[PDB]
Amino acid sequence: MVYLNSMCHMAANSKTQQIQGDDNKDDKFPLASISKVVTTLWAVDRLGPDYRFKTKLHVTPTANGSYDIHIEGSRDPLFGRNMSYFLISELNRMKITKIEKLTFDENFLLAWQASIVRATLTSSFATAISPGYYTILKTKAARIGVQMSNRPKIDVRTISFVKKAEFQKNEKSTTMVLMSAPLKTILKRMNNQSNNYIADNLYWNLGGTEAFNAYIAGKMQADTSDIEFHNGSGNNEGSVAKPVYNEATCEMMIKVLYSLDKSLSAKGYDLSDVMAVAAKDKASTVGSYGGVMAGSTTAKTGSVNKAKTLMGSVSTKNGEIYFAVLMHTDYDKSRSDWGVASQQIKNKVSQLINQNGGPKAIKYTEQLPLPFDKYSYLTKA
Amino acid sequence: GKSSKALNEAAEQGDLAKVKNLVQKNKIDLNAQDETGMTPLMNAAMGGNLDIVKFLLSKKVNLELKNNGGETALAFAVTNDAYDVAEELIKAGANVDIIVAGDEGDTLFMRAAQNNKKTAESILAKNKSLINKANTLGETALFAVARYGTPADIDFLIKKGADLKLKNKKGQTALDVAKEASNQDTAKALSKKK
Ligand SMILES: *C(=O)C(NC(=O)Cc1ccccc1)[C@@H]1N[C@@H](C(=O)O)C(C)(C)S1
Repeated sequence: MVYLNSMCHMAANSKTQQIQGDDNKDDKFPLASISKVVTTLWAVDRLGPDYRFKTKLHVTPTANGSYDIHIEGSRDPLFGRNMSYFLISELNRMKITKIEKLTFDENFLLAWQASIVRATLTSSFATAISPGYYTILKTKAARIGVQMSNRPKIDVRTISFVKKAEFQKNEKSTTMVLMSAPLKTILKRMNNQSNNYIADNLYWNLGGTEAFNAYIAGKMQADTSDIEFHNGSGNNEGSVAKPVYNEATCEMMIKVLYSLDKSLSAKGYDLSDVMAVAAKDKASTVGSYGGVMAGSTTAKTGSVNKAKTLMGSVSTKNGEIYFAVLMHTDYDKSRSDWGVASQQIKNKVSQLINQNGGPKAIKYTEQLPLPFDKYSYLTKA
Repeated sequence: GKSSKALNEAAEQGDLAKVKNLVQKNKIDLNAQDETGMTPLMNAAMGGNLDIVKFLLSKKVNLELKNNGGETALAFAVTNDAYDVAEELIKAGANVDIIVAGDEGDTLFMRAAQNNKKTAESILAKNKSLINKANTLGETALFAVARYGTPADIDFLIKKGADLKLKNKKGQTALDVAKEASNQDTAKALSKKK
């Protein structure tokens, strides 16, 4: 069954900072993947929107004109196929195609623990590259002015795990850095649409639940009656019998948006630099949002068994307004509930816009959020 | 045959290989519906998983089965914003003259029209009359857009043949509902259209 748990809003430029909405705006409800926006705030506060993950390669020539390479990982939470293909392209451009020994430490997170990363490296990294995925990437890379090799290839004899604590660079080794795109791009990719991986790895990298509870307490004077998190993504930790969802109040979601916007603003950024724009970000869950929301609304969606959710900002003739809509669903019993709830949320948000003099388009051009950019080229440290 | 919980979960989550493992083994009737009336195809559609949809279509599954909310795979695709999948299903011959879940009985056309113009056009190319097919409350897409849309959405609908004079079951015009919903811009536009 579909019904509203709580909706709330607040004008961004509100002097009084009074959060308007229903009498349930102070009750905890399941958030689903709007949790990713809270994770965004934390990452933005702890690292900065321009932060970059600096993966290091320790590169030593070997007897036969080959190289040994050790990857000192940065826990970059967006190091998958795409970033791997870029790495391979970069090794080629540096004329590294013969690798005797490839080793990696525990901070080298690779999702296409040591046992599994070794397997993905052997299975995927060192194997043949997909022309399908590669050319698509290369052509995307070109759109943001990043150069990649044609038919890059790598040959790796041996792959193995070597703990950070137990690694010593040879004195004949050269240290190279492969920087991620800035965090804001990573967060944009995450918030457009993602499985749990990026969000959950950010949340863990920042210290997990203990550190989160400490952060939100300091930041917002929030206790567990306001917000209770178990992961970064909002996905169920328990079972369909015993579900465990991140929950928080609708007011807390408004405070999160307020604080996120303030921290981004201090570096010249807007919510649209880390969250999806209705009808403009086509690779996002809001790519087909129509009506008064199209071009005016920056937002994150969520869906889980018991909830359909949306939060973000609307740009109206009366100004920027933060909003959060938390709907109840019973997707277990009626899979149709998500679609029913999704349109009711849309209509509520459209009504909020109507009541504030109608929409006003934001300044935004659709971004292409790859895990690397033009500063990600392998470079000597 | 029997439905598989594992196949249905795989299809929703977007795990192509697991879907292929369970299907090709052929222990599973692909048209069998589970406890809430779901098929593998409805699961794939709902999750926006185009490759799984294509795989299932190559097995010639029935497109028109309905879950307990009365929804076909195409209604799942439209209502969950999987408009890539929706276009695939429409090209594969999925019936467009269907109702999506909820009390209003909105038509598929009306839901697409509020969100994805391309798909709304693809629906009308199959059945041009849907432009004016009313839901349970006697409301067309014009009404929904009058409430929650833009003058450009209204122009879109008029270009596809929207009747301006229709009245819902309460005796309201689309202009009436625009005003009731405080949508200044659509009320303005609707007052002026001839
Ligand atoms: C966050 O809400 C999401 N939810 C899930 O991953 C739960 C789930 C469980 C089974 C099958 C699909 C999803 C991700 N964000 C959703 C959203 O933005 O609405 C999503 C459905 C795109 S997945």
